[PDB]
Amino acid sequence: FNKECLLRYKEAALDPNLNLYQRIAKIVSIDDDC
Amino acid sequence: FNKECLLRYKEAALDPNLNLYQRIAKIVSIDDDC
Amino acid sequence: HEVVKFMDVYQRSYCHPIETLVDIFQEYPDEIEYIFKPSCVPLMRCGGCCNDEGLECVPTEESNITMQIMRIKPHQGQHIGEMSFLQHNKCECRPK
Amino acid sequence: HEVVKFMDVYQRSYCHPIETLVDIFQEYPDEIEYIFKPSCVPLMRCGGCCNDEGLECVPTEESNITMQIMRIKPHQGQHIGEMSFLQHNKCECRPK
Repeated sequence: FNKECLLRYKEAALDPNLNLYQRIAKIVSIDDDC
Repeated sequence: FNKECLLRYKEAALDPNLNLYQRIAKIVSIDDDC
Repeated sequence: HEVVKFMDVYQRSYCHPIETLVDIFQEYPDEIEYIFKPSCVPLMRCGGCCNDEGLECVPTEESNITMQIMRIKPHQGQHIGEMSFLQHNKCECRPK
Repeated sequence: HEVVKFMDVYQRSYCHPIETLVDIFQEYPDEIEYIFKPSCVPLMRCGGCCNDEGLECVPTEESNITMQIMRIKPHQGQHIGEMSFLQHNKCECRPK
């Protein structure tokens, strides 16, 4: 855990197919769990 | 007096030949005396 | 040469509607169980000086603008909703 | 239709250098026996949100700008002089 959280955030930045809304939204999800 | 001060301010606005600097500057003078 | 001339400076700083960044919670203070994204919004609001201590810059004409803000309810999900804000269309310098 | 879309709003409100109107006496606090005209100036300064309470918007690159301000000495005359101010060229969101 935590290690997992960083990875989750990192992937969010890393993904080229999320547009701004998709990206902002996924961050919010990572926040809920983390 | 005072009556004079209003007139002085009024003329400042009224004059079409003062440009912004000339106009702002004259106001400062009216302030010194008034 | 590369200095802003008085007349240019004086005009640009004088009281007028300027794009100001306003915080949403500060405008919607009743919405306590909501985080917003973006947490602030760009609004046209009065700003600038009147160049006199007897005068203050105030709005004379206001209109509305609506924006799609993300409304986040911590640990309970999120949705995009419309929210409406006041914008200042015209500013005057008037006595304090 | 006439509502600002999330992606548009979110980008425009996000931390960046924005034309801010800064008071001169607040930047030159030592100059006590001087009124200035204009009393404030338009400067590029950081503004906007980071959309997280762990982050704050800060300047990473600053430069100077010089403007001709009227320097008024009450009841003793006036002259236009150059005065120099700090401008923010670049802003980052970084941890508080």
